[PDB]
Parts: sequence; structure tokens; C-alpha cells
Amino acid sequence: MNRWVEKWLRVYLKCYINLILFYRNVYPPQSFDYTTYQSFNLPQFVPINRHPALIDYIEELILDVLSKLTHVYRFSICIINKKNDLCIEKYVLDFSELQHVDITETEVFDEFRSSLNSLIMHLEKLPKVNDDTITFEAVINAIELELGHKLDRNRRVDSLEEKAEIERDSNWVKCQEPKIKLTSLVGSDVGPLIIHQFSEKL
Amino acid sequence: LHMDALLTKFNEDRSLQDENLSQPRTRVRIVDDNLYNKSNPFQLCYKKRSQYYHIYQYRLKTFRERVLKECDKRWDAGFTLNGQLVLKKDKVLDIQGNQPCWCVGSIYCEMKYKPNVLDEVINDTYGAPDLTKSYTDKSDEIMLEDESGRVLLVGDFIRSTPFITGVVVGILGMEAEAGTFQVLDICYPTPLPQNPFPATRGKIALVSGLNLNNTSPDRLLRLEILREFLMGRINNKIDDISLIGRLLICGNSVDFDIKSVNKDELMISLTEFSKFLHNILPSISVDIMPGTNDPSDKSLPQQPFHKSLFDKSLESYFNGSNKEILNLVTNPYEFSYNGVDVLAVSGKNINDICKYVIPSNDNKDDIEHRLDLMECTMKWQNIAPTAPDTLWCYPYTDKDPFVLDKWPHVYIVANQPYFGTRVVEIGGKNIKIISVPEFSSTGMIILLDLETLEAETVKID
Amino acid sequence: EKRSTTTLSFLIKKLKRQKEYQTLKTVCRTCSYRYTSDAGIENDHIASKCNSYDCPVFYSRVKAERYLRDNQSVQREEALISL
Amino acid sequence: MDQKASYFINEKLFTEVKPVLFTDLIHHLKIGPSMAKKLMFDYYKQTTNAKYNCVVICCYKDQTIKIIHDLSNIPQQDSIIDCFIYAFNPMDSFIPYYDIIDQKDCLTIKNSYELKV
Amino acid sequence: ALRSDVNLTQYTIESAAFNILHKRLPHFSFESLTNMWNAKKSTTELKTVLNYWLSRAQINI
Ligand code: SF4
Repeated sequence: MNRWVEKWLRVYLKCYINLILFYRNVYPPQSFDYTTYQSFNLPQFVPINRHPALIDYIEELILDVLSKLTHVYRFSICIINKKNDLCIEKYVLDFSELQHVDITETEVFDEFRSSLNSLIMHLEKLPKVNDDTITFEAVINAIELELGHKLDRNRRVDSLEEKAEIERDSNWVKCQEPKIKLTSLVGSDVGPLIIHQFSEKL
Repeated sequence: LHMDALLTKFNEDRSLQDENLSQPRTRVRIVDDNLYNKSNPFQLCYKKRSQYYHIYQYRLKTFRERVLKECDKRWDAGFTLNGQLVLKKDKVLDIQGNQPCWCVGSIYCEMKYKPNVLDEVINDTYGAPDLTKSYTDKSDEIMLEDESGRVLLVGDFIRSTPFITGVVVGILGMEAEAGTFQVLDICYPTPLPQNPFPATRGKIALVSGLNLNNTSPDRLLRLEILREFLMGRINNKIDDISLIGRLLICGNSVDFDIKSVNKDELMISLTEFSKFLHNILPSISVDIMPGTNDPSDKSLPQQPFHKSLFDKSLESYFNGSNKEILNLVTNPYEFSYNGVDVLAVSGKNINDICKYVIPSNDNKDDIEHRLDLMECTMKWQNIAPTAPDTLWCYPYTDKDPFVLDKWPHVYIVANQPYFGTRVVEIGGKNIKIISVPEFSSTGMIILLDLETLEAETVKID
Repeated sequence: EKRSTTTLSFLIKKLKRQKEYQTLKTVCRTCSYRYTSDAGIENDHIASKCNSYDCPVFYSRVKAERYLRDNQSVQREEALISL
Repeated sequence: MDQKASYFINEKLFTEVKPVLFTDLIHHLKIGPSMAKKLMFDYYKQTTNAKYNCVVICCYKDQTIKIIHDLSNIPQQDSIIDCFIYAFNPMDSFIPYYDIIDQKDCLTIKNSYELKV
Repeated sequence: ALRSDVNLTQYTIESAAFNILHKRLPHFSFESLTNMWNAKKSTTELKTVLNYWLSRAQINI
């Protein structure tokens, strides 16, 4: 309903990205610390990175995704190798209609707890990933929108909202969609937030 | 034996008896006689709130009167020494002659600060000078001031005793070769009255230093194990667990820094603590006490936390009539647990004494040293010897509460690094001192009996 | 009777101010050791009369004193928690 | 009953992925602590499909409580007076969650005073 | 001499001591020093005023 979902979805995406970056050795594990508050009450003791640039990067990415939410039906954090640009792992977070605009926060955090526990149990079984040139990426699947075409009028900015809209419309590039192995996980079945989880390997 | 063999040996032969769950074992009753009587001495008016000089004068006068009474009781006229008679002197300039003499006066030591405390207060001031220069530009001697000068307390009896500046004593010595006074015996204030030890009975659980934070997840599992152990789920010996009548959290329930903190994470920790309280209250009574790093006043006489700061699920316990099961109490308090008057302090007095470095007592942060400090605090009849560090403006008017007027049976100083007990005999009386360690690290729980005053510990890993 | 946001914010502000005041008092008491060579009482009393207008700790000290001697409406039995 | 408990543990371990404690069995089945430990051990048996990490704690003499981590070098096995299963963890990091519990009739020890409303 | 040599603001004993010698000296009013020097008790106050003027005389060198 855009009233409280925008905070709970932000917390869920924060914990999701932080868990994926931690359990896959995308960043040194010493820069992570188990916490419950990262400007928002987290549903668990989630390992959140404390790097000044990475925190701002993740926050801007999550805000951009939440702004585009009304047209996005899928969000993936792709794990690409650095010796060659190839997706070795892909964690898809489906958004099928999201039961969006057309509630006992404890239940929402319980559902998020179940989903994050499923994600952690899945990640703890994968082989250890070496550091030193392992990295990640971010890909979304939209319904109907065209990004990068808002700078065709010189768009003299007036405030921070318009500047943010411009820099969020210009921060995305177009892309395209063997031995794939799909593994489904537990999602969030709470009323307003109907989320599904997936995973891809090999 | 392997882990599976232990399980096969223990769980297969489970008794599953006496667990009726319909007629549960009633916990032993332990009452607080100081709940409704009158005159909580440490309860101040925060709205009422240098004023330290009146407290200094009152302490000086009272302690001088008490020490003079003790001296006239012990050094009564006619008490001759080995060779000659012992004389009485009023001022410190009258002790001059080849004859014994005793006088009353305060103690003056150096008491310099530690380097870490100086670094902290310098980094948190924005303009603090090089405070180390004040200690290096200027040493090791104990002196006796009695409003008329000072003399050097030389000898050997004076060295083997811990002292803090401001304390008065009854030095009895002899001038030998200069303006330096020897020491032969020392007098302390006259012994205070003590309630008679009462003559079925239970124990109390002493916990301190929970330090519920939003970063350490281990401090919640120990708290959950403690919750399950007091309810009789882990030990399963309901014949002995039902003897723990009350629980006493002695401070430091949440760990945070008020330099950088908001209402959100503090509320998270307080809701965790409130969950613990709501889950443990239907089985045992709780007495919560403020600490040094809790949301309460930084001074020593800290008022109870609030009726707020807890979840709305505890609104039935804070209605006023339910105080025997949950009682938010002042930071210093004398619980009258079935006649056993126990004086409990969160532990800021000793922690403020130990932040100094006295270049004396040579003739280091050990458990015996802190026990000696607590024994001396009980001997001097002053709970807070370092008033400018622990006390606050207006602690009282003409009747200071920290000046002990009655000795307790058990003296508890919590939030200490180590654990240790010691019974001391002061003027025919007996006080049992207990040093409660923090529960965050080395999560031990002290079980203090009330029939014989024997403290046992319970470790949780 | 039940209020955990605004009352707790007031407590945070008051405790921060009290800790700042105690830190300033400790700094002044350590600075006054140059003359008194004492650490107990009457050292805070001698240091409380320092009016050195060439020190930034003095202006902060008088500001903290003015702040602590005021705002008595918040520091009462009813701190927006009614008890 | 060994039938409702097994179903509840399987659900709370695999469908709603969360670490299940024996106190959860106490609260769900309205049973004593010893019976809950017996049921937890019985579920630890008959475990051909073992996809969890058991959390075993043991109570030594002198009133000490430890959580076994190595499961190979148990100190002072002669002083152990009890050793039961505390929880079943599907993940590696234990880190449970604690919520409000309405202990209306699952209490084995009650305080001498009653709540006055 | 300090006014001619170094260029600072106040040119007082405390300011010069802090800007040249890096020493922060407390400053007591003329009435506080009088009340300390007339205290029959509190040897600490007499030691305070004595060390006050002794440091003021030593810093001049
Ligand atoms: S204010 Fe400046 S001068 Fe007065 S005491 Fe504190 S530091 Fe020394």
C-alpha cells in the first residue's frame, strides 16, 4: 500500500544483499559484523558490512529498485567472475504482482526471518569461494519502461527529487536475458508482501 | 565416550516423573520488608537537584566525632605505652616531643589519574589541555591534616594499609627525628549498630552486567539459558531450584554509548529485556537496579529506571499493586530479605576508586585488592570515598545518605571484573562482602543463601 | 503513562548533557592539580572558581551550567511519561 | 505422543525454517521438561534423513552449564549429571529468536505471589 | 617584549603561557585569591595561592 511496505521491503533487500555478499566472499568477512540495527530494526542478527562506500552504494541501489518497483517484477543479484565476465551464480527474487497497492509488523518480520533462514541454509551448502577477483552485479526485469531517455531535454533541475529521478533513470543500461541448476526457496506469504525466491548455479 | 553414547545413557533412562504440570511447585516466599515502611534514604527529588562543600563539612564533622569517640573508648586516659604514658593532642602542631601522642585528622594522599582516563577526557572535551603536564611538571607520602597543618606519617604500620585522601583516622605514633610522625596503631570510626541475625528459608540469585547490545548475539543466548535455568527446565531438580525466591539484577542491563545513540536501537534492547522479564516473571520475582551504562543518571544515587522503557506487555506489573513480583529500585538499596539486611551497590564507587593511581600502598587490579577496597569502604563507614567522582550536587542536606548509619549483613558490589567473597570482622560484628562479576563475559550467577550466608556460583557457557 | 519514544529521546539528551558536564568538570579538576596538588574534595571547589577567559573549557563550562540549571519542565516526575 | 511432536518438529525445521528448542515442545504440547527432552531424543533417533545440527548441552557438577561444540573432547565426563538435546538447528549459526510466550499452564514452578489486576 | 616579539591576541600571562610554553594555567579573581589567603583552615587553599604566584613568577623566566 506504499505506506509501510516501503520500509519492510527496504529492510528485506538490505539483509538479502548483505547475506549474499557475506556468504559468497564477495568482500572480506572481517568488514562484516552481526548486528540488528542498520538505521532500521532488522528481523535477525544479519551480518551487515560497515564500509562507508559500500553502505551508500547498497542504499542507493535499494532506493532505485524501490522507486522502480511499480514496473519491476524480478530482481537478481548476479555473481560474476572477474577473470572472465560470466555469471557463475544468480539469486533471483521474484516480484509477481507483489500484492501491491490496489499490518502487525511482527508477522512481517517472522516471514522475513523464515525467508532469510532459508537463504542462509541454502548458502551454507555451497563450496567456499576464494577472494581476490570475485565480484557481483545487479539485474532487474521490468514490465514496461525505457530507461536512459530522460536526459533528452537538458532537464534543468530544481530540487533533490528531480536530480535523484534523473540520476536513477540514467544509472541503468540495457541487457539481454547449458547446465543451469534452479533451486527454489521459501518466500514471504504475508498479505501485502507476496514474494518468491529462487537461485541459479553452474 | 562419544556424544551419542552420553545421550543414549542419559535420555533413555529418563524419569519423566513428578512433572504433573497441574500442581506446580510453589516458589519459596522471600519478602522485601523495606517495600512500604518509610524513608528510602537514596530516593531523591530529581526536580529539586559548589554544593560539595557542605557535604565535605558534614562528612568531616561526623567522621571526626565518631573517630574521637572510638579513640576515647580505646585510648582512654591512663593507657601507658611500654616506657612512658600516652598523651592526647588536639592539633597536629602539638605532637612535638619525646612522648607518645594520638590525634584525629584526615588523610592526604596523591591520587593521580590513570593515563587512559586522561586520554578519554581529553578526546571528549574539544580543547582539553595536556593534562599529563600537570602530573609531570610537579609525591609518595601519606600525611595527616587536622585543620592546623600536616605531618608525614612515617613507619611501617601506615604502609601496609590502603588509604584514600579525605578519610580520617586516629593515628597514635611518636615524633622521632623531624616533623615526621611515626605510626603504631590506627583507629577507625566507632562500630555501628547491626540488626540481629534472624534464626523454611530460601536463596536469592545475583546477576549483574547483562549488557544487552544490538551487536553481540551471544549475550542473548546466555540470558535465555539463565531464563530456562531459573524456571526449572534445565536442572530439573525442582526440590532445589524452588529455593531461589528472588532475582536481583545489579545493574548494566544494556550496553551503549550515549555519545552516538538514538531511540531506536535502545528501544530494541529494551524490548529484548522486556521479553525476558515477561517470560521470567510468572515463575520468579525480579528486582531491577540501575547501572553505570544504563539509561539513568550518571551519579551514584540513581533513581529507578522509569515506568516507561519497557514493553506494553508489562503494564499489568506496573499498575502499583504488583510490586512484590517486580520492583524497580534505587541504585543503592538495603533489601530486608526476611531479616537479612543486604546493602547492594551497582559498583561505581569501587570502579571510581580504581580509576586512580595512588603512588603508595607499595609496602595490582587483583580480586584481593578490590576486596580490600570494599573492606576499607565498610571500615571507613563511607560508601563513596571519592565524592567528586561518584556523588552529585545536592545528595542531601545536613544528613548525607552515603555515610553509613547501620552496618548490613551482606555487602554487594557488582559489575566487577572478577568474583570473590570475604567475611570481615569489624568491632565484634561480621559483614560478608560479595563481588559480583559481569554477565556479558564470564556469565556466572551467584546464589546467596539466607540461612547461612554461603555464596555459590553457576557458570553458563 | 505509556510513552517510549519522546521520553526516551529526552533521557538521551539529558544523559548526553550530564556526561558532557561531568567530562568538563573532570578536565577542570585535572587542570587544577597544578596548584592544589590534591584530588579529593575542595579540589573541585577550587577549580569551580576558575574564570580564565583565555580557555575554551570555561565557556563550555558556563554553557553546560546554564543548560543544567534550566529546562526544569522536562526534568520532573512527568517527563512526557506521566510518571 | 511421539506423533504430534515429530510432525511439529518437522514443520518448524523444514517448512518454517527456524531452530526449534525443547521449550517450544513444552509450550506446544503442554508437557514437562523431562518429557520434552525425551521426545527430543526420540526425534534424534530414527533419523535416516538427517538434515539438521543438534545442539547438545550438558550439566556438570558444581552447577555448570556448557554447550558442546567440538563433540569429541568433552571435559570431565565423570562429573556430568545430565546431558540432553537443547535444540535442532538447520543452519550453522545458532542465533535463535525469542518472542513473547503466554505461560498460562506450562509452568512447573510458580512464584508465591499472584498477579493482582 | 612579548607584544613586540610574537603576534597573538590577548597578551596576558595565561594566553602567553599557552601560546609560547603550551601550559594552561587556571585564573582566579582577586576576591577568590583574597578568600583563599584569609582561610584559617584549608591548607589546600594556601598551597593553591602559593603555587599560583610561584608558577606566575617562574613562567616569567
Ligand atoms: S577551565 Fe580552563 S582553566 Fe579553568 S580549569 Fe578547566 S582548564 Fe584549567
